[PDB]
Formats: sequence, C-alpha cells, structure tokens
Amino acid sequence: QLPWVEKYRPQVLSDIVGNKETIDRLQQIAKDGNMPHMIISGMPGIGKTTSVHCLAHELLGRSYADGVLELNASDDRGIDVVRNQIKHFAQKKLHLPPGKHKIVILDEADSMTAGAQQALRRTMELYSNSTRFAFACNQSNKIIEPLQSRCAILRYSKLSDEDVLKRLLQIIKLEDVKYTNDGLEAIIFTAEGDMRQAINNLQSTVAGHGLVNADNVFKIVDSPHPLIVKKMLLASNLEDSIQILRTDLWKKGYSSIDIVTTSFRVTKNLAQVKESVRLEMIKEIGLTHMRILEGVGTYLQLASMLAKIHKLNNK
Amino acid sequence: SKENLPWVEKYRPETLDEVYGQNEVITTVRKFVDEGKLPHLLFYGPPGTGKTSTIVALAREIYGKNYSNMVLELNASDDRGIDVVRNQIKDFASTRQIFSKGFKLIILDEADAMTNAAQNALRRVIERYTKNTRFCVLANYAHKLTPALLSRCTRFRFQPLPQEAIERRIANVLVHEKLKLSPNAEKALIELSNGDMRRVLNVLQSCKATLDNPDEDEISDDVIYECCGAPRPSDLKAVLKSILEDDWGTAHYTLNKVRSAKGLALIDLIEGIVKILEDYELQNEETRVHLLTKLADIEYSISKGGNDQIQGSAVIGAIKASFENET
Amino acid sequence: MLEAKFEEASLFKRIIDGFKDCVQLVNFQCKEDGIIAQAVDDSRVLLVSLEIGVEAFQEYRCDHPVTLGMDLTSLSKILRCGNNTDTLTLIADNTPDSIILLFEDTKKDRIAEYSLKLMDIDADFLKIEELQYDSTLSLPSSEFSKIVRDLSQLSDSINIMITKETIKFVADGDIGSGSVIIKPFVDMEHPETSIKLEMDQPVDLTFGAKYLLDIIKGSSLSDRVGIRLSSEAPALFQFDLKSGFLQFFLAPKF
Amino acid sequence: MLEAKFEEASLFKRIIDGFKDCVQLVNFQCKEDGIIAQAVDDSRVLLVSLEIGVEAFQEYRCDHPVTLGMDLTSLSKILRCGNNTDTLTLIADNTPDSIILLFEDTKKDRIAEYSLKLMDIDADFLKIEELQYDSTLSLPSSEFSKIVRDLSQLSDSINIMITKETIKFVADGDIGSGSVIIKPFVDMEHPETSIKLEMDQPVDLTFGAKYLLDIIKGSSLSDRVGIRLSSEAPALFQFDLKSGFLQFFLAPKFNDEE
Amino acid sequence: MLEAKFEEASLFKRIIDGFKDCVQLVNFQCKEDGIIAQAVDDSRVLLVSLEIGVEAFQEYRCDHPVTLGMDLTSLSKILRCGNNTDTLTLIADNTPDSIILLFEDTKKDRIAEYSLKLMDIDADFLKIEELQYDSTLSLPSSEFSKIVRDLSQLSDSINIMITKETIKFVADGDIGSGSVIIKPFVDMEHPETSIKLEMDQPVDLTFGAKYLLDIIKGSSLSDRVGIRLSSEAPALFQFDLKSGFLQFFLAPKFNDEE
Ligand SMILES: Nc1ncnc2c1ncn2[C@@H]1O[C@H](COP(=O)(O)OP(=O)(O)OP(O)(O)=S)[C@@H](O)[C@H]1O
Ligand SMILES: Nc1ncnc2c1ncn2[C@@H]1O[C@H](COP(=O)(O)OP(=O)(O)OP(O)(O)=S)[C@@H](O)[C@H]1O
Ligand SMILES: [Mg+2]
Ligand SMILES: [Mg+2]
Repeated sequence: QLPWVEKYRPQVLSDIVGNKETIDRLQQIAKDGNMPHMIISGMPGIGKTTSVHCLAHELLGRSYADGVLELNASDDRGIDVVRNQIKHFAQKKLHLPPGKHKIVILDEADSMTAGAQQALRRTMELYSNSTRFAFACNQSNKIIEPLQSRCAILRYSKLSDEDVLKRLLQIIKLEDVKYTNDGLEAIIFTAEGDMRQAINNLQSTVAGHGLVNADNVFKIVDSPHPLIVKKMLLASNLEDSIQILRTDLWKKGYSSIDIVTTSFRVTKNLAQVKESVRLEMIKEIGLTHMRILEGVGTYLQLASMLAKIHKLNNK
Repeated sequence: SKENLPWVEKYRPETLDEVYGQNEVITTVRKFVDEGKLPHLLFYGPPGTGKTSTIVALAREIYGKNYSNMVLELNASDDRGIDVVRNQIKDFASTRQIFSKGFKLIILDEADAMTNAAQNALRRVIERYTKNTRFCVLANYAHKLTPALLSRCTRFRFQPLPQEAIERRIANVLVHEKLKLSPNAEKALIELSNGDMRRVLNVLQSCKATLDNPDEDEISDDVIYECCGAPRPSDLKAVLKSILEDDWGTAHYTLNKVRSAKGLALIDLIEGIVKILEDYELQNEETRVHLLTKLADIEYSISKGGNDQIQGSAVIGAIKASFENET
Repeated sequence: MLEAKFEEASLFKRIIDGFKDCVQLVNFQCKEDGIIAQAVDDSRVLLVSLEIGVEAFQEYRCDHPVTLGMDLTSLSKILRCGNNTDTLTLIADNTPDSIILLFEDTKKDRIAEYSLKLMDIDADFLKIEELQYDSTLSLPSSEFSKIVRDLSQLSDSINIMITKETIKFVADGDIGSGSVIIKPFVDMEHPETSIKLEMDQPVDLTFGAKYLLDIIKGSSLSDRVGIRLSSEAPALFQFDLKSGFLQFFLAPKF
Repeated sequence: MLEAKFEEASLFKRIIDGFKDCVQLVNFQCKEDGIIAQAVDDSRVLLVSLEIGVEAFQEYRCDHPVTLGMDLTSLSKILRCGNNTDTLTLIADNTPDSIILLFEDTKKDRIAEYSLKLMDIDADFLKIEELQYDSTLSLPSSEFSKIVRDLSQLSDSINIMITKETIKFVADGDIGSGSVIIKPFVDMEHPETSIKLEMDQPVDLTFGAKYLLDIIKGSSLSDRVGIRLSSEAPALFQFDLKSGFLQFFLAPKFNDEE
Repeated sequence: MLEAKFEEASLFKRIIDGFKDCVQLVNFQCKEDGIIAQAVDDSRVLLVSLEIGVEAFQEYRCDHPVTLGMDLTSLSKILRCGNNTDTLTLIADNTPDSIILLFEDTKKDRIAEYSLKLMDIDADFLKIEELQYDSTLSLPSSEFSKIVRDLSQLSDSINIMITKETIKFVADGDIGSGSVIIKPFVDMEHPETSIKLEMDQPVDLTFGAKYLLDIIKGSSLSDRVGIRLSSEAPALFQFDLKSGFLQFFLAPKFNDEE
C-alpha cells in the first residue's frame, strides 16, 4: 500500500501546515497569477517540493502536463541539458490563459553545476514573459548570486509543535488509529520539526504495534529512551541512576551521544526543578557532550556527569 | 577449502536457521517471504550482529544456489555515486532476470557511506520500480541516511546477541572443532563480547592456537585472559588491593611493575578499576562522586597525552582520597 | 540432433564475430528448417538474432530440434581454428551437455575437434520484429560503418533523422558537433552502392554510439545493411546471408 | 573570414599529424597570402610552425584575416573523416567561436560537417628563424627517420656533429653507444636521395630523442628534410610542401634541455 | 678472438628471437668450428641450444675460443638495427668485458656499432641429447605452431601421444577438451609438407603449454621442425639452419612439471 507521506501528500495549498506567511503568499499568487521566479530554501521534510507542486498544479489547471517541466537531481542537469532542453521548453509555443505562465520546476537546485547555473541566467532572462523558474533547494548559498538576484527568496522554517500535532491529528482522524497524548508527544519529540519523518514514524508505529503509545514509539523507534532518560536524571540516589543508565540505556545498545543529547533535551525541557539547578545540570551535560565530541565518549564520562549533577542537587 | 578461512568467515551462516540472536525479525522476514509480501528492508544495527549474513541467507532461500547472479549486491568497496545509481541500479530495476522469473533484489550493504545526491536519486528509484524489484539497506548509523530514504523502507533493528544465542553458537563451534571450554571461561568470554560474534570467534581461534597442545586439555579463564589481552583480572585486582590497603610507595612500585612487566596501558587499567569498583557496595555517595569525577578527569587528560607516571600517581591519589571518606 | 556442416568455417566465424563483445550468452536452436540464435545484452537494449537456412550448409540433418546455450566468449576463443577454408561441422545429441565443433581439412590430414561446455538458459526467444516500420533504408555497410565511426568520436549518442529523400546522422558533444547527410540514389554502374529509402513517416531517433559500433561488425557478412526505424519499437539493422540473416534490434535512447 | 578548400583532405590530415602528440594547443591564422599556424609544447623546447600558401588550395578566399586557437587533440579526433580523397573546406566567420570542417565526396552524396569549439589563446607568434645557420644539410626524410629510430633506443639524447664533409649522429647510454655517419653525395640516378651539406662552421649539438622522434613525422609530407643548426639558436628541421612548409624548431640540450 | 660476419643481420635476429622471452641469460662460445650458445630458463625445464657452423658466415675467423655471457633482453633490444639486409659482424677480444655488434650497409654510408656489456656466467654447457629417442617425427613448423596455438587456449598442459602411424596432440581443461590428430604422409608435390614418423616405442608425454608456445618461434628459422620424444629424457624440438640448428629441450611434466 502507498505510504502515508505519499498517500496524504497535500494537493492543495490549504492542506499545507507549513509557514503561514509564504503559504498565503503562494495561494494569493496562484489566485491572481503572474508567478515570478522563486527559490525556496529550508530543511528536509518541511513542505518545499509539495508547496511548489501545489502552486504549479493550481496555477496551470489541466495544462500542467504540457506547461510544467520537472527536472530533479535524478536527471542530468548539466550545461548541455540547460542549453538544449530547457531552452527548447522556454522557447516552446503554448496558448495559456492571460494570467498563467510555463513553469520550470528544478528540484535540488543546490546540486546543479556552476556552468548550468551560469547558462540559466540569460535563459530565464530572455523568456521571463512566457516561462518562469521555481528552484527548490536546502542551501541557498549553493546557488550563485546572479541567479538569486532574478528571483524571489522564500526561506522555509521549522514546523512548530502545534502544526505537526494538528497534521497528525488530521491523519489519525482520516485513518481511525488508536493513539494517546504521550505517544503523539513522543512522536513529535522524535520528529524534530520534520513532518515527513513524523508521518513515517507514525505509520511505522501503527503498522508495527497498532496503538500509538510512547512506549511503542520509544520501542519500534527506540533511540535513547527519553522518558527513561528523565527517570535517570530525576533519580534521588546515585546508585539508582547508575543502575538505570547501565541496564536500560548502556546494556541495550544506546550510543553515548544519543544519551547525552537526549539528556540535554530532557533537562532543557524539565519543569520539576528550579531554573538555577537546571542551568547547572545543563552545564555539566554540556561539558560531558564537549568531551564526547572529542572521542572520549565512554560510560565513565556519563557516570561523572550524573555524579556532578547529583552533587549540584546535593545542595 | 573452507579449512583455510578464518573462524569468522568459516562459520558464516548460510541459511536463516543459523542466524542466532535475532528471532523477532528473522521470523517476520520468513513470513514476509513465504506469504510473498516482502517490503523494502532496512537492517540497522551494530557491527557483528549478523545483518549481512541474514540478508545473504535470505537471498539464498529466495533464489536458491544461484543467488550470486540474480541479486545486485553493492557496498562501500564499490563505487556508489549518483551516476552509478542512475546507470546500474536503474538498469537493474527496469530490466528482468536472465536466469529465472521473479522479483529482483538489490542489497545496498553499508549504505551509510553513500552520498546525499545518490540517496536523493535512489529514493525515486525505490518508489518507481517497486513491482519487479526490492531494496535492502544495511546500516550501522541511522543518521547518515536521509529521512526520505529512511521512510520508504521497513526498519529492523538488530539487537546485540544475548547470552543464550551466543552460548548456542559457542557450543556449535565447540562441536565443529576438537575443543573444550570451561563454564567460567565461557562466561568470561561472553562478558568481553558485547554481543559481537566476530570478537568471540576471533578470540576462540586465538585461544585454541594458544593451547600449545593437541587439544586434549580444556580452555580456562587464564587462557582467555592471557590471550584476549588487556590487563588480566589478577593483575587488576592486585593493583586495586595494593592501592586500597598497601603503602603509597609500595602502591606506586606495584603499579609500575604491573604496567611495565606486561607493557599494559594506564587507560586500560583505569577502565578495569572502574568496572571492578562498580560492584563495590559503598557508603555515602560522596566517595563515588569524587571517584567518578577524578577518574573521568584523569581519563580525559590521558586522552590528550602527558606524563604516564604523573597520571598513575594521580589515579592512586584519587582512589585513595575517595576511599578516605569511607570511614 | 544437431548436424550442420559449413563449407567454409569462415562463415560461422564471421557470424559469431557479430555477437562478439556485445553479448555474453547465446541461445542456439537447430531445427528442420535451419538454425536460429538469439542473444540479449545485460542492459537489454540490444538483441542479436540469427537465422541460417538449410541451404547455407553443405550438409544439414535434423530429425529432432535441439536448443543449446553457451558463453559467447568461450565460443569465439575456439572459433579461430577454422583456417577459414577448413570445413566446420557443428554436432550435438538431443540432450547435450556439450557442443562439438569439428574442423577438418580436405585431406584426412588434420582434424581439430572441440567439445564446448553448454550453459542452461531458459528458452525464451523474443519476436519483436514489426510488420511495418516508419522508414526503411539500405546502403553499403562499409559506408554505414564509416558514418558510425565518424560520429562516434563526438558523442555517446548518434541521432538518425529521416525526412523525404533525406537521411541525416548527427552527433553533438564536448568538442563540437558533426553530421553526415546522405541522399537516395540508384547507381547502375553497380547497384550495390545505391542508397535506397522508403519513408512512410519522418523519423528521428537517438542511439548509444557504443551499440551502433557493436552493430557495424555485420559489414563483414554483407555488402549492404538494411535499417528499419520506428517510433514504436527497437530499430532493426539487418545483414543478409545466403539463406539467412543476422539482425540487430536496438532500443532508441528515451 | 576563413574559407580554404583542400583538394584532398589527406594533405591537411598529414600536416596535423605533424603537430600531433608533441603539442596540445595550436594557433592558426588565415590571411590574404595563406594560412600559418604555430604551436609550442609545455616545456617550450619545441615550436611547430606551418605555412600554406594560397596556391596549395583548390579554392581560397580571404578578405579579412581570422586568428583561431584550438586543441590539437580535438582536431585530430575529427581529422580521420577525410577519406583522404574527400574534399576538405575549412570555414569560419570573422569573430568565430568555432571552426567548421566540411568534408564532401565528389558527388552530392555524403557530407560530413564538423563544428569544432575554439580556445582563446593570446596571439603571440614567434619569429625565431635565423638569417644564417652554422651548418645546413638535407637528406631523404625516411633516412633521417631511420637514423633517429636507431639511436633513440640507446639514449634520451642524440648528438649531431658536423665537420667538413661529415655528418655524425651519436647516442650513448646504458647498454652501450651507437653512431651513424653519413657523407654528402649527389646521386644523378635520382637526386631526391642525395645528401647535401653546407658547413660554415663545425657544429656539435645534443637534442632530446623524444623530440626528434616527434619531428620525424614530417617524412609523410616531404621526401627530403632540411636541417639547419646553430650554436646560437634552436635547430630548424623543415619539411617542404607544394607552396608551404612545416617547420620544427628544437632547442638544443644545454646539458639537460631537450 | 670473436670475429663472425653474417651476410644478413636477419639470420642472427631470428635466432635470438628464439631465445627471446623464454630465457634471460645466454652463454655463447665461439671456436674453430663455429659458434654455440646455451640458455636455461629459471625453473630449469627448458634449455635452448644453438650451433652455427663456419659455413653459415660470410667471414669467420677464430684462433682462440672465447666464451661470453649476456643478458638476452639487452641483446634483443639491440637486435632490431640490422635492417635485416644489413651486414652484421660480432666482434670480441680474448678476455672481453663487452661484445661488439657492427651493422654496416653495403656502401660506406651508415655504420651502427654497439658495445654490449657482458655478464660472468659459470661455464657449464649441458650435453643432454640422447642417442635414441622412443619416437621421432618432423612436420611443417607452421603446422606445429597452429597445433600448439589451437590447444593452448584449452589448458596449460598439452599431451603428445604416439602410436604406430599416429600422432595425437591433446588438451583438456575448463571449457572442454580438444585434440589434433595427424598421420604420416609423403607429398611429392612438395615434400616440405610431408609428415614423417619413426616410432620405436609408443610415447605419451605432457608438456606445459606456455613452453611449447615459446618453442614454436623456431618456425621463422626453418620450414620443418623435428620432434624427438623419450620417456627417459627432455623432449627435443629442432629447427635446422644452413650449417647449424636451434634446439629446444623441454622436460615433460611429471604430473606438474612444464
Ligand atoms: N506542511 C506540511 N503539511 C503536510 N504534510 C507535509 C508538510 N510538509 C511536509 N509534509 C509531508 O512530508 C512529505 C514530503 O515533504 P517534502 O516537501 O518533500 O519535504 P521537503 O520540505 O521538500 O524537504 P526535502 O524534499 O527533503 S529538501 C509530504 O509528502 C507530506 O506528506
Ligand atoms: N546472529 C549470528 N549468528 C551466528 N553467527 C553470527 C551472527 N552474527 C554474526 N555472526 C558471525 O559474524 C560474522 C560476521 O557477520 P556479519 O553479518 O558480516 O556482521 P554484520 O552484522 O553485517 O555487521 P557489519 O558487517 O560489521 S555492518 C558471520 O560470518 C558469523 O560468523
Ligand atoms: Mg523534495
Ligand atoms: Mg556487513
């Protein structure tokens, strides 16, 4: 069966729960027409390719097949292609409504060579009245400044907790899945603003266990055991925290980097203890993370971090 | 002949029934293949867990003895770029088999070293050609794979080998070889493995070589500890005892003679003393706090160099001052 | 059983030269009306198809068809013993594990005999030839070879374009572009040099130069080459034999 | 513009064969009195200089000189379509980005046309030829090729020594030493086999065998080769064409200098 | 001293072509009745033995035998200057450190002279030839070359079997097996194509194909090849020269012995 990322892939700009400003901008553009050259940059899995696909579809109607030229990184996008095929498409005659234009979608624009990017300048400049260019990339710095000067720049940001939660609730309502609040919270926590990864983890948890619960999510998508990390940090005695770290995290194959990073997140988002003790625990966690990043990542460093956190909590 | 391969290669599983440790994933994969619905697999796990052996035995069970021809196996040793994908993988997926009739199998072993552009080009190959071919991605780190590629495959986490399965494999090896193993020696062997069958097989071959006999005797803990290397538990406990009870100068002399008689390293002794003192039932946790803090500081200092004698004296003084609070 | 005697070992050697390099496995089948053989390359863009009628042989006997597969490389390795003028007899029983090649000189003198190990290949002969092609043309094969050898240097793709009374081969790559334009013409001074063209519909297809280079080898079997092109199927390049033909079907580049 | 038609594509192919391998970039310039071309190797010890007068062509038209640079390898890659007997026409506008090579058979039949991309090279033609050389000699080029091919096997350096009525080529290396001694002589039975020598001063120069090997290629353009040597400048090896010549100027080894 | 002049440098070049590749060091010895040379490969399964009588030379003078050893590769490197038609003179003093090869054209014109460094080899010529061999046969050498070239492709071992009026060469390996069967016959239309066989005892020996391949080179020296086989000694393959012969003695494979 089709995955939920592809099955429930948005086909209308209203279904996108991304950045509201740019979404309404593109919606008004598709409503009025006169789409300009654009470059959409951001991070993977936030609704960049789907956004430009929806814009092109809504703007071209039934003429999407013969008015949109899609070129991904999977196809050759060198100097020869830009010289021959893109120029032939831009010079192609096509009867369109008096508010629409031919769209050239270029996915993964940050991978095009310098020669092709240089040749695309006059290609998009001489046919800017019947052909429009939409680039979708992750690093806007990889595209030359002359190309960026002839187009709008749309920087997509991370998706807040509310938007991903709303989209997951819509998907659950459309799929009739049994879930719980802590399970969705763990899913969003493991997603890190990645909507595609969130939907993928949700579908995997559903197809693997049926019930979307935090235990299952931290099991089918087991990585550092956050709740377990919180229970380890919130321990009252040193031996209990040491036994938890040994049995639950270290004896199960959790890497030290995941443990310390999950540890940082738990602390930052902690609310049981005061602000100063939280900052001191983050400072200890931060030093331990620095030491690990240097390749000294072992169990002794995490044990010393826990000992220092307990000493801070020891008044 | 197979008698020339090392024990890690000689005892490679050829069928799915010889892959121990993984039961929840092995049964699920067997059911996938028997019922027919075999999705794109993503075997994620630590080294030496049996992912490559599992997928090789799976392809053998699927296609028969002609596996080496009906399966496209790519790895980090082979050039895996975006053009390599575009040509080879797409031509393999789009075409059909030259030896029989059925779906194809592309085993992308160690695909965590592939370029981001290669994965971006392959994520649409997996989604387009999905009725005549399948994809199996083997990984040790799930952070090197793009989330788009990570979401198209069913993820199977290879857990470290437990005690029962590793002891079963050890018994199988002891049956295949004219060799005997002591129970406590077997336990010590399982302790220094961390669920890595490669290490167990290697050190088993090495201790069989250490026997020096026609194998009429047994392999005890002494053989394993002297052969596997690393400060022996005997010298470890002797140094710890001399530090805890004996005099400062005597403790220094003992540590020096122990680390210079066998050429041991100070970091290995530090880790061993940390592992041993973890079982010590101690008084108020201040001693444990001081011990862990000072030992981690000394380890981080050793990780950058310095004077070995100064660091050894620091270890001795740290352990002593930490235990002086237990009175 | 298989029992086919070629007057000159040379004919068989040139035929195999045609399968050579571009394919690894060949599936032969002898029967009452002759011998056929098919080989497909790994990427499946090229099919080499042979047909040798009973009359091409000096002696042919078949009371029971036999299908046999073999490694092309192994076969050519053995296919340089024919002295060209030697007589060659292909021999095999009804359930063969091998194919026997028997080369003999006129006199009883020297007899070179080989027993080639066979491969098991699932019998699955393709029948992809079309009733009508968009355009059909024939020209001297040496001319076609030159045309291919010219353009090959410029690109990995050579385009063939056909319009009324015009055939144009084109290559365009890094160092520049090239083209060879030929026109239909009847030479009575010797019609084996004429260039015929029958166009039902203009065609414009692109082929991988590496493959056209494999195909030109057929020049050694025939003076002329027939090229049939269609926008609906693989192109057909054909080299006629006395009672038979060697055909190369090549899929256009998408 | 450039518009030069060679009767036989073969002449141009042999000329380019001469630049081949030993140089990478060639700078051509067509003008009212013909075409010239110069190419210098990377180490700058060899200069290949060509001159083709208007009369060497079947048709030549020039109302505006054009200078064009190109990669030699690219040119030769394309220079095997001439059928030798084909007609070849070099064509270019006054401000070219390419050079067009047009090969045609007598009949309208087959037309092979190429459009070669040009390289931008700073125009800087050298004029290093001397008024007088210490010694001058000519001999059959096939003979010169053999002499070079002999000695080459023995060393990376071949010495040319000239004294009154004596020309001596010498190589000396690891396996031993070799020498070829030739004497001036007029053969009336056919003077294309004669060996002329005019010596104003004895000369003794050493050249890198790898370069002399590149130079011998000119045999395919002329029956004889002229060799002009001087202790003051690069040596000149010249192969005459009908209305033109191909020249190779080679710097003597200082002790180690090709 | 050594002083041997070959009419055509070509004869010596073909002779050396025979030692070429299969051996590295050759020990020559000139004397009153001619020149002999022996070379044994490293594995000691092949001995190459030459004999050139006084009459094979245009001029030969020897008042004092000289033995000299040399590297075969060095010699062949120098052995492509003969123009084939050049005259070749081998020259050496009684206690040489080198061997001089002097190639000259009819006219005084060109003289290529080489001085090859010699190697010191303990003089120890072998005399392993037998009085009688189990079987003896001769046939055109081009035919023998084809027979060897056929079978070589199939295996690293080629077996020669002889029975009354039958000679059979066989190879059997991975891809299959092959055999060439020849029968004795007198062709009066030209007896240089006949195949003679004298069998005193049936023989059946196996040889390493790599070695037979080295041996076939002798075809260039003689129209026919003589093959003498025995179960007691190395086989002898012989190529006759005008006054002389080139012989190859090859040890049969024991089961694995070239
Ligand atoms: N704002 C969104 N609303 C709903 N679904 C979304 C949203 N953003 C992403 N998705 C889901 O994520 C899938 C993939 O989104 P993409 O737009 O391809 O990700 P991306 O932002 O382009 O980042 P890339 O492609 O890795 S550079 C879609 O098919 C949706 O299922
Ligand atoms: N579950 C197992 N049962 C039996 N033997 C095993 C098992 N896992 C590993 N081995 C042994 O270890 C060898 C190596 O196994 P591999 O599958 O190559 O390791 P891996 O899981 O692929 O990890 P890599 O290759 O370092 S990413 C095998 O040939 C076996 O001898
Ligand atoms: Mg995208
Ligand atoms: Mg592996």
